[PDB]
Amino acid sequence: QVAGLNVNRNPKFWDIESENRDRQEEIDKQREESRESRVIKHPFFHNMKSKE
Amino acid sequence: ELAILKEERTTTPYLTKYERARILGTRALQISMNAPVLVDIEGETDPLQIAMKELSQRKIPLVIRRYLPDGSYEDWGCDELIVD
Amino acid sequence: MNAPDRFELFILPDDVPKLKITPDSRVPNCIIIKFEREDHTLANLLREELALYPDVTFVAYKVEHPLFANFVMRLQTEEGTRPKQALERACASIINKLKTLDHKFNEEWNIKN
Amino acid sequence: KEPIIVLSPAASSLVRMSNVKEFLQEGKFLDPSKEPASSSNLLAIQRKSSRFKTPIKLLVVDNVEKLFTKSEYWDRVVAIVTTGKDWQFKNYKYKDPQILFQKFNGFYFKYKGDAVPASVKSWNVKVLDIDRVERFSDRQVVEQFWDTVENTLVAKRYKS
Amino acid sequence: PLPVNLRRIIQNAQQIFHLDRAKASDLTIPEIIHGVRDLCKKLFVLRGENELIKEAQQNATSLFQCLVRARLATRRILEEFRLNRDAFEWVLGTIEAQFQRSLVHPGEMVGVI
Amino acid sequence: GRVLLVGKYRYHDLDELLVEYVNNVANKVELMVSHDKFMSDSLDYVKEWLERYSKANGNRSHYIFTFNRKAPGWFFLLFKLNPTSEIKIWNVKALPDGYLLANNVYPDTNSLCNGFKTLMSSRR
Repeated sequence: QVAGLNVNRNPKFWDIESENRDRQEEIDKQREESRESRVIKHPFFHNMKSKE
Repeated sequence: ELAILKEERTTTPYLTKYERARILGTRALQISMNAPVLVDIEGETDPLQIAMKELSQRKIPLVIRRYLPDGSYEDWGCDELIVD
Repeated sequence: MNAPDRFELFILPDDVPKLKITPDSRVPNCIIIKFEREDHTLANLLREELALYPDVTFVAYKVEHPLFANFVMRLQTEEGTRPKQALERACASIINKLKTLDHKFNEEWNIKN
Repeated sequence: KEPIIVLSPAASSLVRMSNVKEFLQEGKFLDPSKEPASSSNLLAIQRKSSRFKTPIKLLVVDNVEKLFTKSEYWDRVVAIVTTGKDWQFKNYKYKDPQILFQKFNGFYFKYKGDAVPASVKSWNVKVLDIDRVERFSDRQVVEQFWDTVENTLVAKRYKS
Repeated sequence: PLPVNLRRIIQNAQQIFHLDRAKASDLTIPEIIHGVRDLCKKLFVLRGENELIKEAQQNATSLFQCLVRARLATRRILEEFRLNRDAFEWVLGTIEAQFQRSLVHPGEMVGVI
Repeated sequence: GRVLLVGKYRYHDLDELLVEYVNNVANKVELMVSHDKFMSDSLDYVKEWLERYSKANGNRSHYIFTFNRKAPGWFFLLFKLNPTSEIKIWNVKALPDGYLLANNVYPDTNSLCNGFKTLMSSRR
C-alpha cells in the first residue's frame, strides 16, 4: 500500500505515458552501480587486456 | 627555490631509525584507516606487521622530505632509501 | 583484589581439555603433551618411570610458571614404539606398583596391630 | 653415481634452474624473476672443497616425476629446497613433509628481513638469508649450504 | 675506542671459510694492495664532491684508516691470518657495511644525551 | 581465492595450478610438435599435403596433426584412408595428463596414435 492518495489518474486528465516513462527512467537510474579495477600481487600478473 | 634537484642530493642514502619509525607508524595508521595495501598479505592482520612487510618489499608509497638547517629540503622516496 | 580463586588449581574448566598432544617435528617420533590442572606430583612420577624404559630415548617436563597450574612434557621414543603407548605403559606400571604397595602395607599393618 | 639436488618448481622460489648454477657454483646471486625460465630440468654443477682433493660433480633436478623412476635414485639425494608448500611432496618418496625432512636435508631460501612461513618453522629445515642490497654475503651463504651438503656426503661415505 | 671490530671480522672470516690447514693461498699481493687502498676511500662520512667536503672526509677517517692499514697488511694477511680471495672480499665488504652502520643518525638529540 | 577451479581440476594456490596444469600442457604440446606426424603450417597447406601424399601412397592410410588456430589449446587430427575417401577432421584437446581424443585420455603421442588406429579398426 504505497498509493495512499486518490489522485485522479483519468487518461484524458492525466499524462499517463510521460509518468510511465519518467518512472521507468527513475528505475533505470536506481539500477546504477559502482565498480573499480582489481589489483593482484603476483610476479607473472600484469594488468593488461587480452590483445595486450 | 627551496627544493634541491635529485642529481645533487647530498644527504645519506640510508633510512635512519627515526624515519623508519615514523614511516611505519604513518603507514600502519593509514592501513588501519582502510587504505589500499600494495603487498600480498598471507594471513597477517596487524597493521604494523603489514606496514613492516610493505617496507621490506619497498612498496610504501610515501616520500620523506629532509630539512636542511638553512631551510632547503631534499625529497627522498621510501623505495630509493636503503633499509636494513 | 587480584587474587585468583584457590579452586582453580585443580578444577578443570568446561572448555579447557585435560590433555593436549602435539607432535614435535624437529626430531622423529616425538610428541609434546600439555597437562592441565596438574603439578610436580604427577609430572615427576611419570618422568622418572618413563626414563627407565629401554625404548624411551628422551623424557622431560617443565612447569613454566608457578602461578599457573599446568606442565608440559616432551617424550621421544624408538622407531618401533609410539610415545603415547609408552605413556600408557608407564601409567599402568605405576598403578600396579601402587596396588602391590598398598597390599603389603595393609598386610604389615594387620600383622603388627 | 653423482648426487642429486632437488629444487622447488614453484615460481616464488628464490633458487630456480635459471640461476642455480651461478648461485651454488659461481657464488653470485641473481634475481630469478628477472632471469628467463630454463627449459631443461637437469643441470650439472661443480663444487670445489678443501675436504676433497678433486672437484665433485653434482646433478640438479627440478622435477622428480620423470627422473626418479627407480628407488635407488633417492639414495643419491643430498639436499632438498622447498618453498614451504605442501603440494611439492605429492609424488615424493615420503609424501609427508616431516619424515622427508628428518630423512633428508631441507633448505629454505628467503630474503633478509622477511618473515618465515609457519610451515617452515614447524619443519626441520635450514634457513638461509640473502640480502637484497649487499652482494658479498652470497659466497658466505653458499659456503654454509655446501658445508651442510659436504657434512652429509662425508657422513654417507661417498666415493669420488 | 674505534668502530668496526677488525679482530672479530677476521676470526669470523676464518671460521666461515675454513682458513685452517697449510694450504697455499691464491690471493695475489697487488689484489691485497689495491683492495685495502680502495677500501680506505669508500668510508663515507660525508657525501659530496666539494674540495672542503673531501678534506673533512679524509680528516674524519684518519685514525680508522690507520687501524685498518695496521691490521690488513700484506705480510699479516698472508702469514698470520692466511686469508684467501673469497675471505678477503668478504672482509672488505663487511668492513664497508659495518662502517656505514656505525654513523650517527640525523635527528639525534646528542645534547640531552 | 583459496580454491581455484579449471574445469574439473581443483587447486589450492596459483603456483600449484601453474606447475600442475601449464607446465604439463606445454610438455604435451612440445611432445605433439616433436612427433613425426605433425605439421605446424596452415590448414589448407596441411590438407593439400595430405591429399598429395595420399594420392602418391594410396596403399596406406595417412594421418597428421596440426594446430587449431580457431580454438586455442586444441589440435586437428586429419586422416585420409584412401584417395577416394573424404578427409575427416577430429578434435584433440591438450590436457595436463595427455591428449583427449574421442573422450579417451592418452598419456603420450604414440599411445594416442595406437588408440586412433584401434578406433579406426573397430569402426571399420
